[PDB]
Amino acid sequence: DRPRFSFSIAAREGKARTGTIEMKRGVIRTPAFMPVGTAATVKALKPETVRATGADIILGNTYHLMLRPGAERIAKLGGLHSFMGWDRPILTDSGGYQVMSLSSLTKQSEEGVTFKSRHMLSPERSIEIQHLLGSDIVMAFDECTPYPATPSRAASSMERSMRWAKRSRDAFDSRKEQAENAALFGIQQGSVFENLRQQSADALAEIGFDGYAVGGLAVGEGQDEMFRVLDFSVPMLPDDKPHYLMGVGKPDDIVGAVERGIDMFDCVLPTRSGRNGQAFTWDGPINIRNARFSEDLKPLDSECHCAVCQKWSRAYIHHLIRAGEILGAMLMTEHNIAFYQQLMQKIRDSISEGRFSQFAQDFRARYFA
Amino acid sequence: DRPRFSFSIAAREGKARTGTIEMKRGVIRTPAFMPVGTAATVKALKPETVRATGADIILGNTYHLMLRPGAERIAKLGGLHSFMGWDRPILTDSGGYQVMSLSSLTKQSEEGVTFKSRHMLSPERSIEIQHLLGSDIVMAFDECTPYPATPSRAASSMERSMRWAKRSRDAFDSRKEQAENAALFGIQQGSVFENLRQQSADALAEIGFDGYAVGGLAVGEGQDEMFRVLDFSVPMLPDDKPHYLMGVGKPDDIVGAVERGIDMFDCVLPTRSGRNGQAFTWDGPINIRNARFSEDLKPLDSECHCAVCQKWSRAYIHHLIRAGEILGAMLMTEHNIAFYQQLMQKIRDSISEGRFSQFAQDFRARYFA
Ligand SMILES: CNc1nc2c(CC[C@H]3O[C@@H](OC)[C@H](OC)[C@@H]3O)c3nc(N)[nH]c(=O)c3cc2[nH]1
Ligand SMILES: CNc1nc2c(CC[C@H]3O[C@@H](OC)[C@H](OC)[C@@H]3O)c3nc(N)[nH]c(=O)c3cc2[nH]1
Ligand SMILES: [Cl-]
Ligand SMILES: [Cl-]
Ligand SMILES: [Zn+2]
Ligand SMILES: [Zn+2]
Repeated sequence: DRPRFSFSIAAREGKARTGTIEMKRGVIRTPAFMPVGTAATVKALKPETVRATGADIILGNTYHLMLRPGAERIAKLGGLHSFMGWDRPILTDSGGYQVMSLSSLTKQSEEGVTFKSRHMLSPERSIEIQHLLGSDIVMAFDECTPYPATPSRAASSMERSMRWAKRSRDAFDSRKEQAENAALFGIQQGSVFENLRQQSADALAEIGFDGYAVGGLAVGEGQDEMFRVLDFSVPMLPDDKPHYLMGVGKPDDIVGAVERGIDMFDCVLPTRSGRNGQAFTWDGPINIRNARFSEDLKPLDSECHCAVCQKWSRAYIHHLIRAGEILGAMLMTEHNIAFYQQLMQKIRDSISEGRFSQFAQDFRARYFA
Repeated sequence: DRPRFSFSIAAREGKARTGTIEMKRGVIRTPAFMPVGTAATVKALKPETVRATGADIILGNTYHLMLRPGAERIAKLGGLHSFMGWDRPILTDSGGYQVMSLSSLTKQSEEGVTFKSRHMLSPERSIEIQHLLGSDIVMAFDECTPYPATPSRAASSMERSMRWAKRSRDAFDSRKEQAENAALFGIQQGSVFENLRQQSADALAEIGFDGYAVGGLAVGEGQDEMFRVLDFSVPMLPDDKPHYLMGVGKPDDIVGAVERGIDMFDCVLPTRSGRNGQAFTWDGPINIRNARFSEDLKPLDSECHCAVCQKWSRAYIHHLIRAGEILGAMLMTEHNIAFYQQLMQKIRDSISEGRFSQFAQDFRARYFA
């Protein structure tokens, strides 16, 4: 039977790695893209469809599920896996992003954050909620530092997050069933500052985690800056554990982040922008609502192996999205998630074969032609 | 290979019949429920899912498709079947209901109806649009008489519909490809008046059609009145051709209509009310949004064989619908359409076995308990 947690690296090329995370509920192939299913659903897809696209793991969110339908309620109903019908690993974010994104609803202190009906999150309560959900990969309760941030404020925020990381570790470890069956990831903060990123990495490594997320990016800094920060930040993390870049991203963001040592990704882009009419293709994104697609009999993408591209035309999907039809959202979402998984597969295969740098070059040349 | 059209009756019980319609694109088991797919989609379902529920045929609509995406456009793209990915029979309504339901947009004359951007429908143009869509069962262009109607106005409307029925027949017959590959149904009108229903039936039988719809019902008259009209109206139609009750209906409406000799049904109830939170069960409809379902682990219906009832709880679907999640619409719709198909299967089997009257009694006793 599978272990609680084992990360193995099978092949490398430069800073890029490919391998597997084995967990009780399944194997996760890395680099991995994790579809976002915040409210106990990957929007517009049955779990079987999410799996058919190639996803090994999906995300839920402590903050949203705490509010609706409720963490205790989900536990009473048998846990998130049973509730939504996904039996493979689930990673749950801790609420630390919402501490920032919904800060106007908040009162913050060293103890935690109260959101206003009032709901409280703290390292202890966040870890408890993730336990009640039956999360496989539990995220430490952090604060995603706003961008831009002054060095003083970035330091204060990071320091608090590191104290919260230790509290998260201790809360997780004290709950035997959780400690024995789930994994815990720490989240590096420090904004765009190398010295703070180093202090954060050192603090997290001293505490010790099963994996390490790069937090505080994909918050408006832009790709050049994000890549600059990754250049120095990822090498600070333990090499032998997974590296998870939270919130990233566009296909080219993912490719460049893998080149910089990232193993795991989540983003709402394929799902949300799919519902909005944006389809990803190897020749770049298209907006299916555009009149130029009204009589286009080609599939969304000419090479894509997904069920949508096997069966339906751009013209039909154009009609559905223009008409506000639910099937339009379903088809766009399935295609985009499948596209993302095919990207990850090509990345994994190219690293395995020692031709990832060539893949990255070819990918960019065509995607941005 | 299958004929253009052949209706065979395999078994009877009282006025009820069960059998098959064979057409080039497939066999339709009768009594049949036909899911409504007005805008080239059965809302929230892939065609494969519609088929998996047991549907043999679906409906499209001349009026809606003429407006968006356009009839000529669909023809250019290869026809409605290819466009939406449903390769089995499709019945298209003619626009005659919209003549009534959207009458404020209209200017009516003996030639046809113009809807106001202006779009025209006439017997000739309606039949042409249905050809462009590649419809298998083409409906005559009629007017659904408003309810209530005075005897004078009901007569005038019916008489015009009968003149339009002859024009529909001639338009269909003059188009060789359509005449050789599709079927044409006439629509009986006459409101709630026996003498007018008789005149209409006689006129339609004289013209001759492949099947006969009972039009002008399910327009607010209520079940007692609808059944009273069916009692005398259905026997007026040719016995050896299918009888199609347009727009019906709730499960008990369907059962009573089959008892009165109806072979085919369409209704938006399972799809539309499903999206609104109403689930059909053998113990009557439930509204899944009700707080009583928030922690109910049972499936929507205790006996239902559908994929939704095999996998997900009332509690989960309650959460999805409350949250406005697309998957909620998908799951409710699949279940309701599957329920309707299971109802039709039970009806067909019970007639075949000579126990339909007992089935109707048992069904009602439990559904209305
Ligand atoms: C978009 N860029 C981005 N996402 C980020 C997320 C996930 C948000 C999470 O919130 C929900 O979406 C709103 C999703 O929850 C499943 C998502 O994974 C982060 N989470 C934490 N805990 N800390 C961070 O520093 C952080 C930074 C991010 N940057
Ligand atoms: C609900 N009761 C009801 N429906 C009816 C329909 C279908 C409406 C059609 O319009 C679209 O839905 C709005 C659907 O189109 C596929 C539906 O089948 C009718 N169609 C014609 N041609 N003539 C009638 O006398 C008539 C009467 C009806 N009573
Ligand atoms: Cl999303
Ligand atoms: Cl509908
Ligand atoms: Zn595709
Ligand atoms: Zn069901």
